[PDB]
Amino acid sequence: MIPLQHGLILAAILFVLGLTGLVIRRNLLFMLIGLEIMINASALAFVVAGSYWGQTDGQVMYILAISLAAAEASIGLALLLQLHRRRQNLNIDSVSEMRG
Amino acid sequence: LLKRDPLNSMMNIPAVLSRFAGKGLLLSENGYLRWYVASMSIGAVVVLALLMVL
Amino acid sequence: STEVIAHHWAFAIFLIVAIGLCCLMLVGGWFLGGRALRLSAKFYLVAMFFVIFDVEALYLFAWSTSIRESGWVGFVEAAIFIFVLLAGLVYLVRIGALDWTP
Amino acid sequence: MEFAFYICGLIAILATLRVITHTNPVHALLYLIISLLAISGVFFSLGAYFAGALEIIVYAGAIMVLFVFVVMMLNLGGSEIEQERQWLKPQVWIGPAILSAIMLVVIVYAILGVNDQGIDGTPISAKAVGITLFGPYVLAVELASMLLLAGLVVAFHVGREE
Amino acid sequence: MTITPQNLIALLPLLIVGLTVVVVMLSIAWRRNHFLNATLSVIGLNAALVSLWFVGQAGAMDVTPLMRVDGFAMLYTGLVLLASLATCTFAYPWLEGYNDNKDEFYLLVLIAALGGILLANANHLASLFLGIELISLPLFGLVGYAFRQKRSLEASIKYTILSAAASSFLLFGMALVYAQSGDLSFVALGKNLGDGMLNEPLLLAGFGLMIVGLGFKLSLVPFHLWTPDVYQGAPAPVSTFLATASKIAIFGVVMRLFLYAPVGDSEAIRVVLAIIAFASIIFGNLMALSQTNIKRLLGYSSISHLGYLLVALIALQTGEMSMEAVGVYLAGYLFSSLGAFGVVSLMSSPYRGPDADSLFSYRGLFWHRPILAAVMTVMMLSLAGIPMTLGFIGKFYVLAVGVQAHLWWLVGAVVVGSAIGLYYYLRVAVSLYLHAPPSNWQYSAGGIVVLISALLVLVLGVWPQPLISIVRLAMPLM
Ligand SMILES: CCCCCCCCCCCCCCCCCC(=O)OC[C@H](COP(=O)(O)OCCN)OC(=O)CCCCCCCCCCCCCCCCC
Ligand SMILES: CCCCCCCCCCCCCCCCCCCC
Repeated sequence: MIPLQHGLILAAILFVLGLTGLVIRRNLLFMLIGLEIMINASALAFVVAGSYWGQTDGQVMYILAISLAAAEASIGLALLLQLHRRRQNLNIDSVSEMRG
Repeated sequence: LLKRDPLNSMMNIPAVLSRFAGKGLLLSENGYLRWYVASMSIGAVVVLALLMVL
Repeated sequence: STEVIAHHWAFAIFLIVAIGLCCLMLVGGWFLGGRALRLSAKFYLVAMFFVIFDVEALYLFAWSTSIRESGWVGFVEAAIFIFVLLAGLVYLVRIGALDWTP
Repeated sequence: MEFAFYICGLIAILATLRVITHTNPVHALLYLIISLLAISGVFFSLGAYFAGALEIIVYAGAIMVLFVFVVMMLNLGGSEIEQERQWLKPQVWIGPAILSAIMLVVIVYAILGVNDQGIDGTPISAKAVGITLFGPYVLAVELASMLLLAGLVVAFHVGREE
Repeated sequence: MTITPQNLIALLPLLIVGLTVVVVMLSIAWRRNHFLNATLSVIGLNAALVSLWFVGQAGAMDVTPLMRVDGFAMLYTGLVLLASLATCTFAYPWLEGYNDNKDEFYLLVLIAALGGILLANANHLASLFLGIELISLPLFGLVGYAFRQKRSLEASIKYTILSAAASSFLLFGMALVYAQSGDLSFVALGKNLGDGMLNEPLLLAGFGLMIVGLGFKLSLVPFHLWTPDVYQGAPAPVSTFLATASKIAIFGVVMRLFLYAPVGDSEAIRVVLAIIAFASIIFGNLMALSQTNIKRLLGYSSISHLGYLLVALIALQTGEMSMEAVGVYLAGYLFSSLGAFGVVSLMSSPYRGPDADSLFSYRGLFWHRPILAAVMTVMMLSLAGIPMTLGFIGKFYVLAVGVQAHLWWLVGAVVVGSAIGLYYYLRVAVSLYLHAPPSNWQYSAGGIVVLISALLVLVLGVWPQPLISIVRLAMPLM
């Protein structure tokens, strides 16, 4: 009753929005937020694809995807806390000491 | 006229082009994370556009 | 059918009536009546431990509803999973990550 | 059933667009939680009951709690975040939005050229996910436990105070 | 698919590395002993390496819908285990100067090795994704293990953000492929199509996004910009692991993906990979010209060498010796990078505090460290593809494979990039031999590792037949 292409288009829209939020924001926190949006959109795409074929592999890939999302969020927020501790700011333009 | 060995300079020309191209390519390594994300997205656009064209 | 759509209508009515009840409770409260330190890192640590062990708990949630269908093979696999989980928990306890008192 | 899908998808898109453009981190995280609830409703409209259950349990109930906790610990009372509004300048966001719109156009053009018989929405219960999770996909389960242990050790080592 | 005990025999190195992770973590929970935990980690990695023989006795088969074990899997499991053992050996003298905790390093190295083994045995998109993340997240920890150092924290943040973005791209591409195909197995990606309908747009777009994620992980142009920054900022044993084991395991699973998939011989995907390989070779050689820092130079070197490997990968569907060429080149590049990054690790060990530098200062090394200078100059000659070195044998294999499949643009790219590489590698070597103004057995073990790598490179450069014989012996399931 729901077209597969509609669910895939919804997932693509959310992935594109997450990527835009990851690019346009100097704050490290909003970059992590955009990463969470992107990985959740990819997991949503896996669920849509699994529900189309009637297979249980889509929700398995969702489970692995949100395990990755949880662990990456944990690591990224620990790094954010360390950056805020030792530099007292979260602007990512200032973290550019290696170049060339 | 020839005492500076012009053919040697004509064969040294590719080294000059290689140094200039390397200096031009090193401007992408500015050290900014947002530019690295942007370059990844640009390359994704380029790869997907090439796959759709071909 | 009719029983499942009746239960769907009942659940939808339940959700909207409860939400509307709390919303109009605040609306009546706001409408009636006259008018005249350094944050320690242990909180992040325990929140992250909650996140990780909640994902492992989700795996065990999936296993628990189909224990008979997976058999003793699934029991061995889940025992390995739970043993790795408990080894991580013992590690976190022993390195003082879960000790709050000095 | 399709009405639930379309309404929740619209809410998810709008909430995500409000997330990436807002300046206050708490309101951005609240909009993100709203989008996660909308995506869970999308999952429930597609028969993936376990996926929607974990979308509210884990993604909206554990990960966003961690983000909220970090935002609290940062003590953001206007600490070089609210004052700038640099991303709203068109010279900053027009380029990346154009790039992401081009990427969206290419992906949607790829998606629209696929064979589509529709999603029947037959409920795939958590019993089937548990059967296939501890059957064919069980090395994935054990190594996902190892992945979570890796994230645990990494985040503990980085995020200590001393 | 169920698991028989013979399938557990085929599961042996994964099981031994996982049990090593559990045992090392329980030993850390007992008491923080650096020497005991390092010994347990290297004992577990050696046990997996020698259990590869019992895996070879079992035979090639499939343990799951996910894992397939064969000679290909054994070869890349061995390469990953060798890189992990070398990383632990280099990490001990560097960690002796680290005033904070030291054993979480070995725990993360073990987990990353487990991810590499899973990528070696992978036959499924789920196993591919899980192996990539299982490699990437311990690398998030290890790249910023010295997070008090500014450059290490910078490299950790950059690698974490960019690798999460790449994993999102890879996951979304796999989701689109699964939407088109309906099966996540490698052999069923494009199987439902036929008779010229292979270039389906959703399948190609999903493979494109997967290519974006994988080419991030393989430091391929234009997903290459992180590599010098992360290689420079990371600790030197972490740079060793990230240059060797991650690239080797991910390129092995990419070889499996493009070998088994019916869409892997698509003309559009072949042309896109040709463009990526050409740009990778040329750009990674051109950007390493004016590099005065050895870490960034080796990062651009990694870009160029992965481009050469990609050239070998493009001719996989046309030729037949492409798998053999990739195996020989991967062994040569493994030993070359192990020696080079090991010399860098030994001269940067012990870790002299977070507030001090971590520079190598390669000028005039021979007059106080002659053996390390000899090893480093052999490694620089090997990375240049100069004969009497194993890197030349790899480059010869790549050129033979490219000539066999009429990939003339890639052949010219290899020639030009090899000349540019000759320039900067020779500059590094003569800087070693110019003029400039330890005391424990683990530093001696690191020196023995880089010396054995140098001897292997020289001997297998002048006599490459044993390596070719053991690489042709590793055939996957046709
Ligand atoms: C008959 C023509 C047709 C057939 C051609 C067949 C190809 C093989 C035979 C021709 C090869 C020509 C290559 C010429 C290279 C010259 C390199 C050189 O002179 O290097 C020395 C120079 C270092 O000295 P200096 O200038 O002081 O340094 C500046 C900062 N270090 O170094 C530098 O300044 C930088 C060096 C950069 C790297 C070396 C240059 C590589 C250029 C591409 C190599 C492949 C060329 C292919 C053919 C092109 C057309 C001839
Ligand atoms: C060809 C492959 C590599 C072979 C070995 C390379 C050299 C290894 C080290 C041997 C000893 C070198 C001694 C150099 C002395 C330089 C003296 C200069 C005086 C002006």
